[PDB]
Amino acid sequence: KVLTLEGDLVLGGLFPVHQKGGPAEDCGPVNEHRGIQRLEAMLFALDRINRDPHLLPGVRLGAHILDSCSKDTHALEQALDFVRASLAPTAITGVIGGSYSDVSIQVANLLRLFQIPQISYASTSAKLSDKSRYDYFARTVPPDFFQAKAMAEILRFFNWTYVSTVASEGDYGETGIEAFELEARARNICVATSEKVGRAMSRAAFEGVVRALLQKPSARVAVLFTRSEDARELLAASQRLNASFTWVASDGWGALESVVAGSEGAAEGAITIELASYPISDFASYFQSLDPWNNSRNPWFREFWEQRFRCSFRQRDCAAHSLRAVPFEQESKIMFVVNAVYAMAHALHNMHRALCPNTTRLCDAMRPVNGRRLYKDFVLNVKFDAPFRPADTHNEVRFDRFGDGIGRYNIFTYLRAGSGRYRYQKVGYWAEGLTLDTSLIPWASPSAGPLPASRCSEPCLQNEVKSVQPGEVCCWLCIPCQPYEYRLDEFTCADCGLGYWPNASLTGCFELPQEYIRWGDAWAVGPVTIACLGALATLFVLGVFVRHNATPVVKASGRELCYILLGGVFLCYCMTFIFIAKPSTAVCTLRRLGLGTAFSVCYSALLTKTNRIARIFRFISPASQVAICLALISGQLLIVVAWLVVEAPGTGKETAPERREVVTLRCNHRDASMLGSLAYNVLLIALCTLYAFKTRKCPENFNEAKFIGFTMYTTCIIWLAFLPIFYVTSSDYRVQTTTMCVSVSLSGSVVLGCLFAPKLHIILFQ
Amino acid sequence: RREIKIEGDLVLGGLFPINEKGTGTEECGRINEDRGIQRLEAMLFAIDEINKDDYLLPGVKLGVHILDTCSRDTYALEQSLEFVRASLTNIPLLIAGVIGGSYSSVSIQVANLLRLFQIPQISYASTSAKLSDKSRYDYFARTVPPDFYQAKAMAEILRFFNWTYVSTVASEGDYGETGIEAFEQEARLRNICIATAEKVGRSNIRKSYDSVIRELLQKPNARVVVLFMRSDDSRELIAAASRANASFTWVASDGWGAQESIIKGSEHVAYGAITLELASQPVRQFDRYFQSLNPYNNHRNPWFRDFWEQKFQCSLQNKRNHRRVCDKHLAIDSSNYEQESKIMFVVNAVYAMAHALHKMQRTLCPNTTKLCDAMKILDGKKLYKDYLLKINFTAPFNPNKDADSIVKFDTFGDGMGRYNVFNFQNVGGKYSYLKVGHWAETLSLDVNSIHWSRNSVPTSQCSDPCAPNEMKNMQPGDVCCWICIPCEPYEYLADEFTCMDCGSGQWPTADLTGCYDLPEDYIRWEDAWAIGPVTIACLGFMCTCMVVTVFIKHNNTPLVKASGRELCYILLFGVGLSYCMTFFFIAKPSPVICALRRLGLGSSFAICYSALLTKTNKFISPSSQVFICLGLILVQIVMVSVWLILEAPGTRRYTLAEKRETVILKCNVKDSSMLISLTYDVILVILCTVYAFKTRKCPENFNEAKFIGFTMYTTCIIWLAFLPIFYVTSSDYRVQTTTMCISVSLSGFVVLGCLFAPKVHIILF
Ligand SMILES: Cn1cc(-c2cc(C(N)=O)nc3cc(CN4CCO[C@H](C(F)(F)F)C4)ccc23)cn1
Ligand SMILES: CC(C)CCC[C@@H](C)[C@H]1CC[C@H]2[C@@H]3CC=C4C[C@@H](O)CC[C@]4(C)[C@H]3CC[C@]12C
Ligand SMILES: CC(C)CCC[C@@H](C)[C@H]1CC[C@H]2[C@@H]3CC=C4C[C@@H](O)CC[C@]4(C)[C@H]3CC[C@]12C
Ligand SMILES: CC(C)CCC[C@@H](C)[C@H]1CC[C@H]2[C@@H]3CC=C4C[C@@H](O)CC[C@]4(C)[C@H]3CC[C@]12C
Ligand SMILES: CC(C)CCC[C@@H](C)[C@H]1CC[C@H]2[C@@H]3CC=C4C[C@@H](O)CC[C@]4(C)[C@H]3CC[C@]12C
Ligand SMILES: CC(C)CCC[C@@H](C)[C@H]1CC[C@H]2[C@@H]3CC=C4C[C@@H](O)CC[C@]4(C)[C@H]3CC[C@]12C
Ligand SMILES: CC(C)CCC[C@@H](C)[C@H]1CC[C@H]2[C@@H]3CC=C4C[C@@H](O)CC[C@]4(C)[C@H]3CC[C@]12C
Ligand SMILES: CC(C)CCC[C@@H](C)[C@H]1CC[C@H]2[C@@H]3CC=C4C[C@@H](O)CC[C@]4(C)[C@H]3CC[C@]12C
Ligand SMILES: CC(C)CCC[C@@H](C)[C@H]1CC[C@H]2[C@@H]3CC=C4C[C@@H](O)CC[C@]4(C)[C@H]3CC[C@]12C
Ligand SMILES: CC(C)CCC[C@@H](C)[C@H]1CC[C@H]2[C@@H]3CC=C4C[C@@H](O)CC[C@]4(C)[C@H]3CC[C@]12C
Ligand SMILES: *[C@@H]1O[C@H](CO)[C@@H](O)[C@H](O)[C@H]1NC(C)=O
Ligand SMILES: *[C@@H]1O[C@H](CO)[C@@H](O)[C@H](O)[C@H]1NC(C)=O
Ligand SMILES: N[C@@H](CCC(=O)O)C(=O)O
Repeated sequence: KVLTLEGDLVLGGLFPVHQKGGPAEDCGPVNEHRGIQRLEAMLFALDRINRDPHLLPGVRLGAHILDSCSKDTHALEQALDFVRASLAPTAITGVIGGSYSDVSIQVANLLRLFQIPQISYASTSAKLSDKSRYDYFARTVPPDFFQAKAMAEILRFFNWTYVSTVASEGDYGETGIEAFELEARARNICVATSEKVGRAMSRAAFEGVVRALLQKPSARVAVLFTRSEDARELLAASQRLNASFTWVASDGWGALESVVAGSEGAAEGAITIELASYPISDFASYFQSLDPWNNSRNPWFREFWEQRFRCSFRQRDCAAHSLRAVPFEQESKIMFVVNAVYAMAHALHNMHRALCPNTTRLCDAMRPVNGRRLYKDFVLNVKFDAPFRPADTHNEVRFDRFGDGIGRYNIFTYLRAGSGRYRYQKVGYWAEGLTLDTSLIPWASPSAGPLPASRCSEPCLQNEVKSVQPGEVCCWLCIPCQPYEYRLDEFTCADCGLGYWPNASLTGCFELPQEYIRWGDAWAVGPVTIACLGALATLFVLGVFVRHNATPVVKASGRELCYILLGGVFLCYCMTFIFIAKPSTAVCTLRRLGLGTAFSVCYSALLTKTNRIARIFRFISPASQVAICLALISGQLLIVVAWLVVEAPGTGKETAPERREVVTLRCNHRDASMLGSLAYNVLLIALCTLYAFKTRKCPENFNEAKFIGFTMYTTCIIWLAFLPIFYVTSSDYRVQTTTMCVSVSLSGSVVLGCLFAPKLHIILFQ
Repeated sequence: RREIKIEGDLVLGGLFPINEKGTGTEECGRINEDRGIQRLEAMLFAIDEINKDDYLLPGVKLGVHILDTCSRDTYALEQSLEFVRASLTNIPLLIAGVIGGSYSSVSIQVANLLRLFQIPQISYASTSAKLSDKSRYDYFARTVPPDFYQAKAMAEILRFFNWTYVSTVASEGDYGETGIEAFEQEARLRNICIATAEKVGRSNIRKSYDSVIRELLQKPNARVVVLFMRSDDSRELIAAASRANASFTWVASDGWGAQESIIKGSEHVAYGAITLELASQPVRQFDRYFQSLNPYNNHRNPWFRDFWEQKFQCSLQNKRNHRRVCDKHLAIDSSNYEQESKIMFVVNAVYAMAHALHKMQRTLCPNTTKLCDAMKILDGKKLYKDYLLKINFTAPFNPNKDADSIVKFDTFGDGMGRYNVFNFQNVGGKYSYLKVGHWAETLSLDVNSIHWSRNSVPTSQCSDPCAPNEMKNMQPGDVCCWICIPCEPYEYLADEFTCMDCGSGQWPTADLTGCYDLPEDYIRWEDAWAIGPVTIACLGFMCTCMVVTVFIKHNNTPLVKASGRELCYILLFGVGLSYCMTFFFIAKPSPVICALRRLGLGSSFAICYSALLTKTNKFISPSSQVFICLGLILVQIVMVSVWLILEAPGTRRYTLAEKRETVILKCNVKDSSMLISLTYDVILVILCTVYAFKTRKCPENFNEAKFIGFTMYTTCIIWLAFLPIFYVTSSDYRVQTTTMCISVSLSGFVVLGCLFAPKVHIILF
């Protein structure tokens, strides 16, 4: 039985009119839903196309529909006629065959060598999408793995990340979950479990897989991509265990009462994906008005009439039976067949328009039909409104670059409040864009939660996030970083200068130091005022002595020695007042100079004055006493410059501890460096002690002779009190400076009382 | 439509390129005399020896269904539909197995067609790497290895002759495309590249082949070329090259090989070409069978009449339209007969199919040695899976028992790679192919090839090897060819592509990876020339010794009390630092001494002039005044520059040449600023001369005052003469600077002598 219609262009066709049948017969029982319902749809669409003024106005199309009873071998033998005729009916320009995963594969493999374009209407296999093996194959139905994009978009819209994926044994579940994971990666979505619900297993295996899915509470959403029976069994197993989930269904479980019946409690907010199909207002009317007598075009219509009504033509009893009275249920894959045949017609019209301009009929250049150009350039680039539309938004009939037609999916949600069960409600659609309506979804309404499945938790702040992921990168588990350090990157928290606080609030890792100079008034106002008062008093005393330095200088110690004493005490007071300064190398070196030099000169002048008395008890040499004192000071200055060049003076970055407020008060000078000179001042103190032990007293300077011992004792006491203080206050900075200033002021006051006070008393007496 | 159909229990198919475009315009007008007819006769000889064989298929006759292909994949697909005509269910004949085509594209197409119908296929000459894929070519097999081993052999021979930069051209068919990519991979593995790559197709030689030849001639630097292109295109390419007078050394694949039909009348362009052909042992039985063939007894081959007409120009039974009538006394003798290399491959394929069929018959009919009803329907899938891919038998006609005798099938239904190396040569005036190598997984080329110019043709002359000491890579036009221009003028060039400068004060090493900083010229300057000022320093030491002598009279109660005791010692202090000043300048320019250098020069010069001015002008005020100006000058310079510039010597003064590093960088800047200080220092010195030049003339020291004026007069002239030499100081950092400071030392020594001259005069008198 071969269906042939007269026409200028003949279109091929392969439909499963008969079933697989037994081993004895190649073709068994006649299929009245998938082989004759689609065949009549193709015939009706061809007739309407031939009666369309805007679609091939002059050229009338024909048909060469064949039968493949769900057998790959039989389909191959039938399709061999298509390639044999081209090399005797009209050459088959296009084939609208292909209704099975393997039949379409065989037809495409056979027809690719002879370059015959083919658009399938019911083949959802993903293996045909590989164009490296199937060059001239197309299809109107979207492939099964195209729902992965819709699933990922839905999960991203609901902010679901820690999802669970369930696959199948066949090419349906596998080839979907493969590249469903890939689409999940592009959406920042991780897969928690990859259990495979495949072949037939006992209820124990179903309980095991549902237990493995439920073993972690972080994954409250599962993505089922299995067949209807597998989904039904999984729902039954979940209901038996009484688990709660938000299963994201697929085309296997879409708007089906045989998959959710008996498991209403388990599934209450499951997202269901179903392919969108619209009824045809004219195909049903055409199908009712059909009889086996007038409709002699279909050779298999007699068998359909005999089997459907359980009658036969030998008794002449089938006349009473009618098809209009019997209710008609349009198959889902009828609009797809209509779209496929209309796409072939549109491609032929484009060929005629862009190849035979001057001829409205079949031009001569169209006689040697070539499938390569006709397929590649035109079939994959057709864009026309879907025929017989219900005036919806499904007017997009296009083919991708991989020969896969676009598809629109209806996102159903299983409601249960309206009627208890069987309330599949459409809450959106997927047509090149997600259009979910959260108002109809119960848990999306503002009276519940999104029932989320978040990978661990992300409550961490921007400055206190480490993103340390033990096993799940999507978890973004954070560990609190050091409070004294900022972060280098959001994904990886790195300590940026943990010693001092950086600009964490500014997102930068640059440190922010605080210049806490030793200027605090609490520990400075007193000592600074005391030092200033002492310096002013010393300057006034020196000026008063200098003004009347005529009679007393010659009688008392030499004027040069008195000037040396005045300069020494003035330098000591100046150093005490200037000890506080910014942490700079210049301030450090000036302090290192003065602190030693002033003391050294002030005691060297006293020693030289005692040396004059010692000489009385080489030569006295009044003019050389100043030179000797200057040499004594210069020796200490040489020691100071040596310990200043060998020490490499500098300014410390900060005197603050490892973790505390930033402060910079330390200097490059060390305790050993200080003691290096302190040995020389200890030698000077010993010399002064020996001079005091030389107790011979001049009648004019009787008080001064004993005052030398008092000065030596005061200096010894100050040193013996400062050394334990220096050891204790080594870490302290403000206390050490105050103690040093107090000691310097005390030494200056002692020297002033030793030297100027008798002079002031003598001046007042005179 | 012409075919050879023989009835029998089992029928073996056949696809040969009998018809091919030779000298004409038709796509397959001419007849192949070496590729199609020879292989067809080899298959017929194998079949009719198997039919009479007793140890192989006893009692079963093997038929043939040999067809034509016209060297086209579409024609092969159209004509191969008769192999599946009997499987539907000019009488259909059931084909047990099909012998594969001679071309990679044809074999691929027939394999794709026969995979659906489950018909085993064994090829004899389809060497393609695109095949052997068990995902799209399930029902396919071949006795020949793929193009991978051929590409490896080509890379090996190219590396053997040091051929690096070559020109490449291939075909657009399924054979050229994959083989050329394999060649690119195997060439980039061995660090050799190609000039350009061209793809040709089955078309007229006016445009495509002419453009290819012109482009190849456009780059004379590359002489050796490779040919991953089919024989039918190879003949036309050779003809075009001969028309254009080509001068390249072709490296051919198995497509051309040792075929003499490609080159006929154009042997001067293919001279010296190195062609690759599969190793094969000639069959003496096939040679005798072909030599015994006659036009009359060979009624089985429809194409034999055309083959005889093309081989010998005469009419077998036609009229006198041809240029001669056949003499009826000539045959295919050894003088003009050359057995094709790929004949034992066809024989092995036919015998392997026969062995598989015989073993399947034995295992399916153990009781009787005859075809049974169970074997009436043939399962090609099972046959190919087990009884064809797992066959092991000795070669049908081989007097040896070596490795090549055993015929096996790999996991992919492949063969072993032993491509022979053939070189076109002219010996005795007769052009012929001579074997010069054998690729038994190791290249064994012998030095016997006769090249085009009687010498080893060189290549890669555009990019010759160069020493990396100064050369750099530059690729203006092509990535491969580079010019080794001399770069890096005393700079590091670790990167071969680009050369960049080390920078100031850096000298590259021999490795050109790390620039080394040369030692400073100023440092360690005490050996040859800086010892000059050391003698001045020794003279300064003598001046210091003189400074020791001058105060001896002043220490021992000098009689002349008119001169101030404090003033006399004050001026001696100034001259003392001047002698000690030159030591710092000639010492190591350490950061500590740079600050001390300016202090030493500034303070000593100021106090020396200040003391003289105070002496010229009771005695308390001159002492205080001298210290006042000396203290003010010392204090002012402290807070002006040294406390602000923060002098720190470093590498500098390298702009003139990279082989020079001055140890002072910030200190050198202070030296430039010292010129302003020097003018300021001499400003007060010059002012002092005018202020007290024969103005006071105190009678107590009139001679001393007049002498003191002379000291001021000679100092300004000496100081002024120092200015011109300070400008050229920067030219010689370690030479001029040392001599520049000698002027101050010389002035100090002169000042001491004249100032103390009246004092020493009294001592002498
Ligand atoms: C009678 N009397 C002498 C002085 C005196 C004098 C001098 C001096 N070289 O002219 N330098 C002093 C340094 C210091 C600091 N110390 C603290 C840190 O550690 C070190 C040590 F020695 F304390 F361990 C140093 C303290 C007192 C110094 C003051 N009063
Ligand atoms: C270490 C330092 C600070 C010590 C003091 C250095 C300076 C200020 C000293 C050293 C020698 C001193 C001079 C020595 C002698 C005299 C003579 C007298 O009739 C007046 C003061 C006068 C002119 C002194 C002034 C101050 C002086 C110049
Ligand atoms: C070296 C560093 C500290 C810079 C200071 C250099 C000058 C100013 C110093 C260094 C050594 C010093 C001398 C050391 C010893 C004596 C001997 C004495 O009977 C008179 C003073 C005299 C002659 C000093 C004068 C000043 C002096 C020359
Ligand atoms: C001694 C009197 C008469 C003259 C004055 C001499 C003075 C200027 C000399 C004597 C010893 C010298 C020091 C000897 C060694 C060093 C260490 C070196 O790394 C830096 C310079 C330095 C620190 C010298 C500075 C100048 C110096 C202090
Ligand atoms: C400050 C120290 C360390 C270095 C510099 C030392 C200088 C200032 C010293 C060294 C020798 C000193 C001189 C030594 C002797 C006399 C004679 C006296 O009747 C007046 C002061 C006078 C003229 C001194 C002036 C100051 C002097 C020049
Ligand atoms: C060479 C440089 C550093 C210094 C130049 C000036 C020198 C030579 C001067 C300056 C100060 C002078 C000293 C001042 C005072 C005295 C004390 C007297 O009882 C003996 C001489 C003596 C010890 C002098 C020796 C010479 C002296 C050291
Ligand atoms: C008593 C008289 C002769 C003393 C004269 C001062 C002498 C001892 C001083 C004056 C200048 C000094 C030099 C100044 C600078 C340097 C560079 C340093 O890297 C090593 C020490 C060295 C080389 C010093 C050695 C001592 C020195 C020569
Ligand atoms: C007696 C008097 C005149 C001596 C004065 C000596 C002065 C000018 C010398 C002695 C040691 C010197 C310091 C030694 C080392 C350094 C570190 C260097 O990175 C900057 C300069 C600096 C900080 C020098 C500045 C000048 C300095 C302080
Ligand atoms: C030659 C090199 C080492 C530089 C030496 C610089 C020395 C000699 C300079 C630098 C600063 C000077 C001092 C600056 C100020 C005064 C105060 C004045 O009332 C007496 C002289 C006196 C005390 C100077 C003595 C000489 C001095 C110490
Ligand atoms: C006579 C005795 C007692 C005191 C002499 C004080 C002299 C030596 C002091 C006074 C001012 C000081 C200078 C002040 C500031 C700086 C800048 C700093 O970056 C290096 C040290 C340097 C250049 C100091 C060197 C020593 C200095 C010249
Ligand atoms: C998902 O999260 C985004 C914020 O990242 C929010 O704007 C959106 O409303 C969320 N979707 C829901 C709650 O369905
Ligand atoms: C190739 O070059 C090498 C040196 O790099 C040389 O030893 C060898 O003989 C050359 N091969 C030839 C000239 O065939
Ligand atoms: N092996 C080459 C040609 C073999 C031949 O026919 O000589 C191919 O696959 O096209």
